[PDB]
Amino acid sequence: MVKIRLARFGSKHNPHYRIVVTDARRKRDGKYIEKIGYYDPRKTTPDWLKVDVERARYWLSVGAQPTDTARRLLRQAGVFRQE
Amino acid sequence: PKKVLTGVVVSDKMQKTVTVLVERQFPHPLYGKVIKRSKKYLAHDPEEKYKLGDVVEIIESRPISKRKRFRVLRLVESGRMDLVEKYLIRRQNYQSLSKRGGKA
Amino acid sequence: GRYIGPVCRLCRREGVKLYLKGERCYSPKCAMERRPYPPGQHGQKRARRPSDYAVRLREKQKLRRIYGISERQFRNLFEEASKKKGVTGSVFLGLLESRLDNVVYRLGFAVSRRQARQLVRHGHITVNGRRVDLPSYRVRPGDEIAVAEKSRNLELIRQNLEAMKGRKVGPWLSLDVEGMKGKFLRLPDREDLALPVNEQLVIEFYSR
Amino acid sequence: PTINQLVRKGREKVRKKSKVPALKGAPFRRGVCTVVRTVTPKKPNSALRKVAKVRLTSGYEVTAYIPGEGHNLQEHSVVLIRGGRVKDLPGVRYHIVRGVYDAAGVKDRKKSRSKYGTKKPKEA
Amino acid sequence: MLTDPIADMLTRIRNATRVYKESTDVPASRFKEEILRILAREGFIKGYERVDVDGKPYLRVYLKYGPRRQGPDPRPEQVIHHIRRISKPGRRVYVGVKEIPRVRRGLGIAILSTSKGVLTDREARKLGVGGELICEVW
Amino acid sequence: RNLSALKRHRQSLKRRLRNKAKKSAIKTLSKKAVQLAQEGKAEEALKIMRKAESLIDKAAKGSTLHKNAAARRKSRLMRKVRQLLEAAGAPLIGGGLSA
RNA sequence: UGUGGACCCGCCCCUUGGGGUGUGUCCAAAGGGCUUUGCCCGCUUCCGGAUGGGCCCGCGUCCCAUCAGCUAGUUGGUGGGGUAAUGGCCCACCAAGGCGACGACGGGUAGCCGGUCUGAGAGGAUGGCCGGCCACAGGGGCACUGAGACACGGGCCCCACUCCUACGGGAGGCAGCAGUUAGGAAUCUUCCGCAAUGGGCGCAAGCCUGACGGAGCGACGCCGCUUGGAGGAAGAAGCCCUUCGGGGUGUAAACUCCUGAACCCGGGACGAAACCCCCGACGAGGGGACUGACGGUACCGGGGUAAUAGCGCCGGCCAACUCCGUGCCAGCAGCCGCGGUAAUACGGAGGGCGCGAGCGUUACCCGGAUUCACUGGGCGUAAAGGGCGUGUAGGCGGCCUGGGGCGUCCCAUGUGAAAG
Ligand SMILES: [Mg+2]
Ligand SMILES: [Mg+2]
Ligand SMILES: [Mg+2]
Ligand SMILES: [Mg+2]
Ligand SMILES: [Mg+2]
Ligand SMILES: [Mg+2]
Ligand SMILES: [Mg+2]
Ligand SMILES: [Mg+2]
Ligand SMILES: [Mg+2]
Ligand SMILES: [Mg+2]
Ligand SMILES: [Mg+2]
Ligand SMILES: [Mg+2]
Ligand SMILES: [Mg+2]
Ligand SMILES: [Mg+2]
Ligand SMILES: [Mg+2]
Ligand SMILES: [Mg+2]
Ligand SMILES: [Mg+2]
Ligand SMILES: [Mg+2]
Ligand SMILES: [Mg+2]
Ligand SMILES: [Mg+2]
Ligand SMILES: [Mg+2]
Ligand SMILES: [Mg+2]
Ligand SMILES: [Mg+2]
Ligand SMILES: [Mg+2]
Ligand SMILES: [Mg+2]
Ligand SMILES: [Mg+2]
Ligand SMILES: [Mg+2]
Ligand SMILES: [Mg+2]
Ligand SMILES: [Mg+2]
Ligand SMILES: [Mg+2]
Ligand SMILES: [Mg+2]
Ligand SMILES: [Mg+2]
Ligand SMILES: [Mg+2]
Ligand SMILES: [Mg+2]
Ligand SMILES: [Mg+2]
Ligand SMILES: [Mg+2]
Ligand SMILES: [Mg+2]
Ligand SMILES: [Mg+2]
Ligand SMILES: [Mg+2]
Ligand SMILES: [Mg+2]
Ligand SMILES: [Mg+2]
Ligand SMILES: [Mg+2]
Ligand SMILES: [Mg+2]
Ligand SMILES: [Mg+2]
Ligand SMILES: [Mg+2]
Ligand SMILES: [Mg+2]
Ligand SMILES: [Mg+2]
Ligand SMILES: [Mg+2]
Ligand SMILES: [Mg+2]
Ligand SMILES: [Mg+2]
Ligand SMILES: [Mg+2]
Ligand SMILES: [Mg+2]
Ligand SMILES: [Mg+2]
Ligand SMILES: [Zn+2]
Repeated sequence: MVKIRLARFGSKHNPHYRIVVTDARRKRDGKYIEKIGYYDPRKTTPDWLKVDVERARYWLSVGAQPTDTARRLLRQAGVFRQE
Repeated sequence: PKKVLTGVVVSDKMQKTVTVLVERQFPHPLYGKVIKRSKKYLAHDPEEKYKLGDVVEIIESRPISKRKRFRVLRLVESGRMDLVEKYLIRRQNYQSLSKRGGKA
Repeated sequence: GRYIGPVCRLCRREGVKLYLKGERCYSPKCAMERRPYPPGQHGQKRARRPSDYAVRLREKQKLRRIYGISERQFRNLFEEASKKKGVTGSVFLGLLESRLDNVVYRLGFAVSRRQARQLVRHGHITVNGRRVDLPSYRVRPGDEIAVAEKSRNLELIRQNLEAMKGRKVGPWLSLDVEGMKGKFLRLPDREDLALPVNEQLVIEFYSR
Repeated sequence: PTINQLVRKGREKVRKKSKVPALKGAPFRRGVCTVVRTVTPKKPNSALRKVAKVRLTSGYEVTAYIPGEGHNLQEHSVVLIRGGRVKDLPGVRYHIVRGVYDAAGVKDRKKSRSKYGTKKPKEA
Repeated sequence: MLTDPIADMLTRIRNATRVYKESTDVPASRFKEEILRILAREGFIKGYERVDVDGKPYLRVYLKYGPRRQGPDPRPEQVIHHIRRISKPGRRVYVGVKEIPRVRRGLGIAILSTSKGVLTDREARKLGVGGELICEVW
Repeated sequence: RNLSALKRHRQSLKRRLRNKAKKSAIKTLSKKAVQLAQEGKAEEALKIMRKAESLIDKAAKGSTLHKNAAARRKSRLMRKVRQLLEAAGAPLIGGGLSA
């Protein structure tokens, strides 16, 4: 099915992913459906994880299935927080 | 939108099918001059309602056969065989450039 | 490849007094003294009217020879000045003058440029706190270029900064002989620099 | 030409003829000798310019030139071709690379050593 | 029959001025008049008036020059140093508003024919329209 | 060598055979009906048409025919039978036919 | 069992096979696990979403006209077959057509694109790496199974080849990683890991993953850095030139002092927190647990030695000159041209210019080349007006008014992925 996962965009030893909705079958760094965020593991900048809970929610609602890591990053940004 | 084209009926020697010659003007990509250019589309005429010299609109249709992907939408103006004429003559001199003896 | 060879030999073939030696070059013995003619068996013979070309080839060699930089780098900097908005000369010179090794020489932590370049390579220099051992490091407006803390006690740094007491500094720079700090106030304007070169000819040489 | 004419025939992109069919126009081509005769210069000159007949791997049998003070090429000497005519020997368009294969490099050569394939002299 | 009446008029004028005529005549047509109305307003000519010669409608164009110069060849400078035809039959030219050329760094003009009528490269730019680039004058 | 993807082949053949059989039936009974009707056999004609209709919809139950392939089948049948009984038929069993 | 859906037919709304309705006929299913008497994982039919895809259409897409006519499933019907689906896709029968100088047919060459390189631009050239699409998986054909394949590590047949052959008969397909061999001027390690990202399967634990994340090799490219710094003679020795007084290499060195690449010692990563588990509802939310290939690597701190230089050129174009040797020789040579005795041109030397871990050569692309000229060229004598005419297609059209508004112009909007 469609998915919300990471796409490796950094450089060697400088990983910077790109939280994105893609089809389960495409490449990793292949052609995605829509970008919905980004993530810097090495947290080198105060801004190392943006998400856009709105869009993230749009896709979850229509079928997108998130990777384990992606779900983690989405939660950190409170995609599923209902309180 | 299903593309709509306008041309002249240059032939109806077919059963429920008319040859529509459509023209097109435009600037030359490098030389600027506005040049002409044409193409014939095989239109669908179930009730063989249209004849030579009819100017008809053609509409992008769902396949009727090979060559046939268009149906005759309606009539624009009728009876102008003056156009058919050209198409015919352009064909006239055609069969006069080879090894037939120069007899044209 | 930073040359690493006879330098007063370049002032001679340049006809102009290049101070790429720091001390000595400021005292009657600059080699330019008693030999204002190029180095070589034919040095003294009468020169032939240089070709429009030479005049520019030399002029660029002069400017570049000053900041002791490779042609590779020199060009890439010039090209960067070609893309930026503004008088390519004013930007080119401003950009050459932003080099950390150059700034160091300016703030007088070093008598020459090649001495400064080493004071950079050996961590004796600091930019806004952290050290920087890259001569090519670009100092933007507002940076504090200091002397490495664990280095302030070096005999070469003592007499060098001591001789800076009382000495004025470029207007675009700020010096504090006490703490051995410095301040890159702003990119120098053409006016501020008094170089023995007409960059105009340079912009022309790379325009072939 | 009128615009109509240009529109009609357009201009013609004339092509370029390769002055070195070292096939695949590759940088160099390997070959074995066949003759090592000498040749005589064109109009303005005279001397004994050295030439070798090479039967190339590219399936081409062509005349190469042997640059340098003196050589050591014989009948079945495999050599490397590099292209570069000799303005005094018509028909001699390729040069032979000294220092490669059976082509020894010019001995006792201090100057343009890079060409003529000669190692750095061990000046003690 | 003239193949290009507009290129003709532009020339009758180009020609007339090199021999410093007082005025030249060109057969009349609205379009041609509209063009003159510009040379007139832009100050390239003293003006034009409609006349008749042997019964046919023409456009007397009164030309303009400079002051008699000093030295050999005291012939006056030209007001119209240049007047060249562009869009022509056999090679029409049309420009978009963002493409109307700027003649002689501004010192000259360009006459387009738009659906908002005949205009100069400024007039048209201002009205925000482009069209057929008739000619270029300076 | 060795690759237990052979199991897939091994299986496809049992499938290939199961499918082949359900169709043979359909075709065989489909004609049967297009025949009795052809001859105007009002009752027995429709009758069979009904069983055919069934094995058809049934084939589609799993992956033999499936899709609107079964649907075509049925259509061509109920169609042909109704038009062949157009020779004094008068549908009796009124199988898959609307008044 | 029939929520429903499929099909025939009828009627209604739509309007090419869309939606609704009525009669008739036809069509459902699978169980499993426990925190076992209800939760979970499944199952069935139907409607919808989402993602992926098929098919069709306008326009664009190299060279030769020393290729000018091509075609019979050919073109179009009717009916049928087939498919998820239109369609000569296939078939039977009928009609006689279709296509071409706005270049058919034939021949040559070629995967297309985002882009790349180059150009003031217009344009020329190109499509490697990365992304998109397509095609192929020793050569040809074919279908089976499946939501999907005509299926690179699935199947069948023919062919070529290679290993087994108790000669009847079999077994194979690196254009997956790595590697071998051959061809070539030339292109890498039979690497470490599944830690991370991603994928398959599983409730899960977890398994698989030469996708991938890393290391290795090669100045192949780009960027950074080093081979030292400051002081040191009106100036060593050596080599060089010498109008023999001198002049050059040169502050260069020697030498004094100073910093201190390499290298030694100590510490030592980020990339990893989820999945899981407990509280809470197997939710939101909170709590804890395990998990680094790279790697003891980066980076930090301490100690600490003066510690690689090369290649091209020096006649004009083009930056840099002298001596010696050689003598149309040997040789140089991008073009123009140098050598038959005092060669700035060969070879060497001292000197010098250029660039520097590189420098030079060969090949190839754009430029300069307005030297195919659209921007931006020409034809009296430089290359170039057709031996002349008639006129076919085509290109081009005088003055005024009206309609239309195809060209043209304007506005808004959609599109124009990411990378670049
Ligand atoms: Mg060459
Ligand atoms: Mg094997
Ligand atoms: Mg049977
Ligand atoms: Mg029911
Ligand atoms: Mg109905
Ligand atoms: Mg309808
Ligand atoms: Mg019903
Ligand atoms: Mg149970
Ligand atoms: Mg025919
Ligand atoms: Mg059908
Ligand atoms: Mg049919
Ligand atoms: Mg037939
Ligand atoms: Mg062809
Ligand atoms: Mg190919
Ligand atoms: Mg150009
Ligand atoms: Mg560019
Ligand atoms: Mg371009
Ligand atoms: Mg392109
Ligand atoms: Mg690609
Ligand atoms: Mg495909
Ligand atoms: Mg193979
Ligand atoms: Mg199937
Ligand atoms: Mg394989
Ligand atoms: Mg080999
Ligand atoms: Mg993994
Ligand atoms: Mg995983
Ligand atoms: Mg020194
Ligand atoms: Mg020490
Ligand atoms: Mg795990
Ligand atoms: Mg619980
Ligand atoms: Mg939780
Ligand atoms: Mg220390
Ligand atoms: Mg040393
Ligand atoms: Mg010179
Ligand atoms: Mg000799
Ligand atoms: Mg040489
Ligand atoms: Mg002589
Ligand atoms: Mg030379
Ligand atoms: Mg010499
Ligand atoms: Mg240029
Ligand atoms: Mg050109
Ligand atoms: Mg010319
Ligand atoms: Mg002549
Ligand atoms: Mg001539
Ligand atoms: Mg004539
Ligand atoms: Mg002639
Ligand atoms: Mg003739
Ligand atoms: Mg006309
Ligand atoms: Mg007209
Ligand atoms: Mg009108
Ligand atoms: Mg319009
Ligand atoms: Mg947009
Ligand atoms: Mg983009
Ligand atoms: Zn000096």
